[PDB]
Amino acid sequence: KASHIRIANRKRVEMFVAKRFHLPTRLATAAPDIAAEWHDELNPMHMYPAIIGIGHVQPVWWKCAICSHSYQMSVEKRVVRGGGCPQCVVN
Amino acid sequence: VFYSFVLVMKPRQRRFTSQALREIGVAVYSNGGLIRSITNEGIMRPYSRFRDADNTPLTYARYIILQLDMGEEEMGKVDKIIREHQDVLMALKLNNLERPVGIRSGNKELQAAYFPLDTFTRLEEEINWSPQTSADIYTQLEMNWKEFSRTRWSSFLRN
Amino acid sequence: YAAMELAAEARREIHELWLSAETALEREKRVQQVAALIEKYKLDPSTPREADVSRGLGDAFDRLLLLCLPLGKTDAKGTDNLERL
Amino acid sequence: MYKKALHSFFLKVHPDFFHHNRSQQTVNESSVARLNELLSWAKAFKSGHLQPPPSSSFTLTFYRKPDTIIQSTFELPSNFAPSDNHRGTVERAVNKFLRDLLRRAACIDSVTESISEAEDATAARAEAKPLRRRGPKSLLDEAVESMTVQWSLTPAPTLQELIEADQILFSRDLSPLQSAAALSTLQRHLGELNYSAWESMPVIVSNQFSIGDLTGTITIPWDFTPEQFHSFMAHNEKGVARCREVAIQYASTIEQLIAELCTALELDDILVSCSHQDALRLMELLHRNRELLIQYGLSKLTLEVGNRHATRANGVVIINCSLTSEQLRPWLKAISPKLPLQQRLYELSKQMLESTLWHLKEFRTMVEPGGVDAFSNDCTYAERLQWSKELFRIGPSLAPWDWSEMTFVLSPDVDIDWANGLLALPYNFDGDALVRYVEEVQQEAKSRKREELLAA
Amino acid sequence: TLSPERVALRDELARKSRLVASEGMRYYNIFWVRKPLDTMEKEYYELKRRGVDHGEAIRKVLQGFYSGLAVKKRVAAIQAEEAKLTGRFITMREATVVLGVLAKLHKEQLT
Amino acid sequence: PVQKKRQEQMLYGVNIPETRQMKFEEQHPLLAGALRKLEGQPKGFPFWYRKYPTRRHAYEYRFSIPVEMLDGYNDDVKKALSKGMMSIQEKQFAQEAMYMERYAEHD
Amino acid sequence: VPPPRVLGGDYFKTRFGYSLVKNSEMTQGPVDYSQLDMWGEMPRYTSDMVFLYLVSRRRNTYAVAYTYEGKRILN
Amino acid sequence: ATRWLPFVSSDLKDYLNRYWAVMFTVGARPIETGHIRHYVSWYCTRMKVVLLDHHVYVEPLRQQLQEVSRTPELPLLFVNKKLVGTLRDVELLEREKKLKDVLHFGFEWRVGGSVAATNGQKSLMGALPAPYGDAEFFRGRYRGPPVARPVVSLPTLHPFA
Amino acid sequence: GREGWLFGQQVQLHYHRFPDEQLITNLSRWRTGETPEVYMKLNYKNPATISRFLTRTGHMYPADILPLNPEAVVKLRVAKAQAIRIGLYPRFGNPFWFRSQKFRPKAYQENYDPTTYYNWVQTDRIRRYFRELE
Amino acid sequence: INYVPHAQLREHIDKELDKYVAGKNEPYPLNFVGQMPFLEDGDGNIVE
Ligand SMILES: [Zn+2]
Repeated sequence: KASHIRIANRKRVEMFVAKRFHLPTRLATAAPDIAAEWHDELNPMHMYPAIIGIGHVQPVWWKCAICSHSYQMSVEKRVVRGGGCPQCVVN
Repeated sequence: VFYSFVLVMKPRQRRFTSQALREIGVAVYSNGGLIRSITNEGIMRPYSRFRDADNTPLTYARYIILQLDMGEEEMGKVDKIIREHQDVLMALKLNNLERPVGIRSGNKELQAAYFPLDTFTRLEEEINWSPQTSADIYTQLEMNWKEFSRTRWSSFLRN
Repeated sequence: YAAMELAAEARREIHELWLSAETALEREKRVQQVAALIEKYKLDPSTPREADVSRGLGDAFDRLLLLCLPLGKTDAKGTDNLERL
Repeated sequence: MYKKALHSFFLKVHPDFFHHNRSQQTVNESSVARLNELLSWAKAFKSGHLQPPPSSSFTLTFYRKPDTIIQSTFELPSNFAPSDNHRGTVERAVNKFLRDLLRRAACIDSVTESISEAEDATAARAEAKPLRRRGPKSLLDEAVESMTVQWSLTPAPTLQELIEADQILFSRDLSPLQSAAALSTLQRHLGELNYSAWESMPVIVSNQFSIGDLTGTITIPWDFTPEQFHSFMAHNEKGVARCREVAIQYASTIEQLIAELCTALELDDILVSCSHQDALRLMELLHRNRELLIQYGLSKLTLEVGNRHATRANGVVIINCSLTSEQLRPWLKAISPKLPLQQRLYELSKQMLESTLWHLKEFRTMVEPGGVDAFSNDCTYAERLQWSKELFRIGPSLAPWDWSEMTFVLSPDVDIDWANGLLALPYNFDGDALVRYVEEVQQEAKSRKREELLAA
Repeated sequence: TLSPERVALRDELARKSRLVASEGMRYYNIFWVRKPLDTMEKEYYELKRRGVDHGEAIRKVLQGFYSGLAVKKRVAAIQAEEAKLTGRFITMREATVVLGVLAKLHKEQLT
Repeated sequence: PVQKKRQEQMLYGVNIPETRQMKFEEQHPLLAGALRKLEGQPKGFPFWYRKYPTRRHAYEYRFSIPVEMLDGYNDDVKKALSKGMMSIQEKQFAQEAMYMERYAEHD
Repeated sequence: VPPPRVLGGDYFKTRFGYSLVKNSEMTQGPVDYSQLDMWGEMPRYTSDMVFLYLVSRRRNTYAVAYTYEGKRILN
Repeated sequence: ATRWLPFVSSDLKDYLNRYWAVMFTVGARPIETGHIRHYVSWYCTRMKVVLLDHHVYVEPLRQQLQEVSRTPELPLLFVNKKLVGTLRDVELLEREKKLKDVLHFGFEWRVGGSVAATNGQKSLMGALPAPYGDAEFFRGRYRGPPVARPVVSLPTLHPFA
Repeated sequence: GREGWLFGQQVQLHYHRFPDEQLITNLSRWRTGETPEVYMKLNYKNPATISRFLTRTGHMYPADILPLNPEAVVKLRVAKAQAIRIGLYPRFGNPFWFRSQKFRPKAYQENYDPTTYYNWVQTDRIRRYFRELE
Repeated sequence: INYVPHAQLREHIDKELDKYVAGKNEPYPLNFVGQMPFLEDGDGNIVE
């Protein structure tokens, strides 16, 4: 008998681990600024910043706010390690 | 394994809906599985309004019924894809297809007295009947019916 | 409508043929006589529709099948006779 | 034991298998009925219930289908009389007759024949010196049982269903009372005489009496006597059989022509209103002019035959009966341009008819009213579909009440007759308003009961 | 009662006859229904004594049933059409309805 | 019930009685019996039956279906009946069948 | 006892205060199949019905009135 | 030894064979069912009430009940596979004191004569055959106590009782 | 006037419950020889069928009141749960209730009574039919 | 069983989405619940 909560009405997880880890560490929550760049065109529909959360090692598409370039990077590299746009760092 | 799904999707543009269903089908195919059939089921108004990912209640929803063959592991993979999808407000999974409901719980003598292939081979519409479908339609299909139905609209036709 | 009476006639012809080949000493006469029926009544599987008398040959079908058996020598492509039926 | 023999004998000589030769059939049903009563009272006589033997001696003749007459004689012993002493010999006599029939039909094995003959010989030898003994069916029981259960002639239809089937007609020159009396006194009390060959054609009642009348019909004089009718049918049985025959070919000849015509023009039905004699002329004309009709584009359209050259808005083309070969070409060129319009209207009409029937059926199943009449009044198909849709909409809101007494009907004006169980509504009627009225009625009844109980 | 095999094929025949009837044929006003059904089951019995592939046998007997029903329908149409064309006699049912409806109209006009 | 289940797993037609209707047909004809009576290619006697005395002689396909039974069907049907679609229960039975093949002294 | 008999449409309208015949715009030639209401058997609340709720309790009683659209009319 | 399963059968005869006293009713006749329940419970006999409103096989069971009772009357009681009848017959048997036995042992006394109409203990005074008859032509015959009668109806206490 | 109508239309004495009932009755009589497919529909697609076994509220009746085959009960319960999940059946309530009941009163009564167990339009139809007949 | 090959998948998806759109001659089918759903002019917008 464990009680669950659906994050963003899609992902059902245990309430304990959800309140402790999942909820506070969602990409649209922890880093909304980074969530802004989320490439909504080239990036599968079943993945969006309201779910993937920081710490996602798989690379995802990012649309840059400055040079409007689309680059592929991991969410953990983008948020934790401080990843950036290759064209912007070149400029 | 014969699996069936009922998807309740928010009625977005046709291009967005096609993109969602195409992604689902591509997951099915890249996961080494087959789709027995897909059927758009129209746009209806559910009795309880599902909230979008934006937490807005949606009065209308399009229904899609999928029938497919997949192993259990990759079926779970695509199942999580469908559940966590953006559009899918709900996804009802039919586990009852190979074995008819009630015999696992019903009667001990009858638990091993069924033929799984009978239900496995036929489609979901033949296991779960709609209100309109009835054995009369199957008898009509078994009949040629071409020279039988030709005289149907005469009495009303002349008047 | 003619298919029914033709099936009846073919059945009667097989009945009388079973008696005719009751002392069929010479193998040649029997094998070619039974072969004749195949084309005369067009029993080839290319006639799936009502024209086929095979579906109407309820019991004489077995007698016709049995009639063309003895093919000891001088087949003249005899086995195709059994194969068609 | 004899089940196989009797099964084969009946499969050979039953009347139902001879429809090509009505004479053979009209002998066969009679012979079968004779055998039926013979075996029936034979079994009754054996069980007891001693009775004189109807037609103590007679020959019965049956016809066969080699794809061949068999006549056998029953010659009950000269010294027969209903009693225990004769109770044994009649069984052996009927078994002799049955064995003769079976042997002549060649559907019984010689060994079974000998078995039954030895049985009868042993019974005869036992009759003299009594013995004692302290079951399997015999020929008599097997025959009666097989005849009764599976190989039985279809029972004659009854008068109540005949009047509804419209098999009986009468000339209006006869007054209502001077017409009802003959039916009353010649069908309720005189249905036994009816012969099997007579129920196959309509019967008209008039002043005269003959066989010269409408196709496949017979006539009956006012207050005819039953034996006079028997004399008439014995006098000209050829006439009635011939009229039935010519009628059935007259109908079937229309049938095939219609069938290959509809298949050749990929159309559904041929409807006729004018004389079928002229319908045949038009059928032959189109028979020799088929390909010209496809050239003109006449296809996928049920064709209606009337008296005036016209076309109905339902897509049917109503055609005149009086046509010639050369004058149709102008007619075809004239009606060619609107043919597609008629075809599209035909498809739309079929769609709306299907929708209306579906809606009426749903309303009947959920609000079972015991009767719905949408097709009586001559309205437009759109109006009828709209009325059906409104009734279906009301549906569940109207469900909580029993309408087994009321009949819903389409009317030009509303009427609500609760005593006579009628409910007539126009195609433009508010389902909300009707639910309003029925709820008003229910509330009035509830308040009436409450007030009566409080007064009491 | 009935023997189980007999009731079985009789049930399938009853359903098929119902379907060729009021369904696509739309022949609710059939007459002496017993004769067609019994002759069809007898024909089935003949075809089974011969051996006719029960599916094909049932198809054949059903087609014969359809032809019989159609010819019956059209003969009834012949009699109705010519009886209506000749005004001397019409039929019994309309006599009943007229002799009742005239009385009802008389009562109404009295009211 | 345990013995019935495992007997069904081992043997092919152990459910079907001589009357050709197992218990579920008697109460639910509309599920077990084939809805469509199809006149296609009614197959003949299996002359290869000597190869598969029991279900564990054919475990590389769903429902212990021998390959000789799949001769004419479509590649999609064969893929649906392939191992990849096999359920976990039937996969476990295949694991048992390997060792039965290795260590059984008779059929 | 069956209720009385009503025969005329104008009489029904004058007697009951609501015309039975729709007598409205003709929307003929519609689709051939119609969708049902989620709650078919429920009463037909038309637009102009004021829904007043009266809630009782041991010591108190509240009364509110709402529009057909759920808008509160009075506190 | 087996799981509990509510009993259902399309045949009235199955109910008669299974249950001692079985009453078929509907929810639209609560008062009659209450009265029959009162009588049966007073006589302390196990009784099964079956509501036909939601019972499946409703039409089969209803037609079978109608043909066995020769009347459409949904509240019906059965004992020993026989019909005792509706509330009116139950009340009649209660009146003449035959209901105890029809319930407990399943038979109605056919002795003739009423036991309810009694002034005291039950005896045979007035039962012996009268020579020559003529029980009416003794105008000075004993006529009994002066039975009293009501003047007006004394309105009923409850519309049900 | 129109002439096809007279030959199309046929006069009826009394209306039918539904037009083919006489044919169905005769067919059944011959099938019996005298002289359930609800387990297929008890599923999430059949709101009416599942509602046929529920109370006015959408919950379960007592076992005594509405007894059922255990397989039917299991299928009913699972179908109701699945339909409510999808939103094809209200999470609280039971439409189709009156539609499913069988002992219904009349429009002018308050309770069901076990004892219950030539219209002018057709007269005008007959009049016009005969008027065209001549 | 008429499977949907991956090549035919997009075509089947679009043809199946075009099932209840609008302005059509042949009758619309009843969905699995046996209830005619709403029509959409195109691009999934309900109009009627
Ligand atoms: Zn950048």
